[PDB]
Formats: sequence, structure tokens, C-alpha cells
Amino acid sequence: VKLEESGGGLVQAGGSLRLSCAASERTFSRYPVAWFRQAPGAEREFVAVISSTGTSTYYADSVKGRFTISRDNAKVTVYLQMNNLKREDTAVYFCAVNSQRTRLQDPNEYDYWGQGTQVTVSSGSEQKLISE
Amino acid sequence: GWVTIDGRRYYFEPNTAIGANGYKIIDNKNFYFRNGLPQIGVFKGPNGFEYFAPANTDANNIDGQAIRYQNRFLHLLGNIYYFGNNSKAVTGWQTINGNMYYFMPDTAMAAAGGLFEIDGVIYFFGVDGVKAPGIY
Repeated sequence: VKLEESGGGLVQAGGSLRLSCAASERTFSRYPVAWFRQAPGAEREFVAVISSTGTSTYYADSVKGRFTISRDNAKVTVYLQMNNLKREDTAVYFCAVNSQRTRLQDPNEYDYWGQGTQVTVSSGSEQKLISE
Repeated sequence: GWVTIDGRRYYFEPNTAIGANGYKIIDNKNFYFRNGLPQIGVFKGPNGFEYFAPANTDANNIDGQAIRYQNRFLHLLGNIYYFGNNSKAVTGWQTINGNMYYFMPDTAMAAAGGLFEIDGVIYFFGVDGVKAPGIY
């Protein structure tokens, strides 16, 4: 069970970004899948998890209403759609599989991990003018 | 049959030279063996999960002998079980004393200590195994 993440980069505060977590095998679809995020030197904190069925979800109170986790069975891919992004959401994001379906908030319960990708939310303004 | 090595009793099948393994009925007693040694714990027999108990837990049982154990919880090596009227550990969704629990299908141990996916849905269980209110 190999996991490949994509979609990382930089967005302005209030903006949106969608991350992808694509699996190499059909077995992925049988298990719940979570996103965790980690600041430098810090621990991997829970963000969201989705059931194998794709219809049951749990969010960190911090992101409920702003973030949506979903999956596409045909593409063997789980997504994190991030809206109304805040500087507080700046972190390295990981997706992970919990094949035992046990204690979904705890990263130590997860047995396969994506490689992690940087998401940066900028709330400063003047350093972005040339790109804009 | 039964032999003593060093100090502990082991059981061997009449067709082998290495100790018995798994569920066994011996002279109206139930055991669950590992390389001849009776195991203490909650294991699956032909009519569900039984409590193979430490010696002198009930009716002077020996170590690993299955016992009567009715209508009560058991804490065993930190795992939570509940035994019904028939002395078998319950499985699946159960309401006990007004509280809901989910006992896992492979072990009969209570789901405990956070979020679990069960029947395709996410639920929350307290550290005590009790299902928390609301939608997760």
C-alpha cells in the first residue's frame, strides 16, 4: 500500500487548496484514511479522517466547517479540500491508512503513510505583489 | 496426557511428542493450549468466547480451565469484556446498564479510547468503552 501526495504549495489567507492522496492498490478503498499535519520540530496533529465507505467523516474542531475530506473510489484517492485558509494552517500535511480501524485520532495507530507535502498560508501582503 | 516439566503441567496428544495447541475438551473441562501449556484469557471455542481463568477463580478451577462467569464485566490485561447469562463473552453492539458498548469481532474486547470505524461509520468510545453521545 503506497501513498502519493500532491497539491502542495502557497495560498493567501482566505484562499482554497486541495490536496490529493493517491494509492497504488485497490485495498486502500477498504480502510479509513486520515490527514495529519506537522509544524517543524512538532508532532503530527490530527486534522480529519474518512471511513472506508466515504460517507462518515470526523474533523478536528479547529477545521470543521472549513476543510472537507472525501474520496474517489474509481481513482483510489482521498482528498483534503481546504477553504478559508488561515496562517495557523501552515504545516506539512500527511495522509495515512489505518487498516485496523482503531483509535482514528492517534497517528501511532496508522500503518502506511504518504511522504508529506508543504502547505503555506501567507497573511503578509507586500511580498506577493510581483507574483500577483 | 499431563506431564510436569520443571514445575508446570503440559498436555500432549496421544499421537504426538510436542504439546497440544488450541481449544480442547478434556474430561468435561475446557482449555486453550499453547505448546502444551494451558493459556489464561478469553478465547473462541465451538459456541463462542469463554473465560479460561487463573486457578481458583471459580469452583476451584485450575490455571486455564474455562469457568462459569455470568452477567458481568472482566478486565483482563487491560482489555474489557462482558459475559452474558450463558458465560460467553458478548460481541457486537451491546447495551449494558443503560450504556452502549461495541465488542470487537475477532477478540470480544470492547472498543475503547477514541474513534473507531464500525459497520462503515465513525463512532466515539470513552476510555471505559462507553459509546459517547451524538454524531461523529
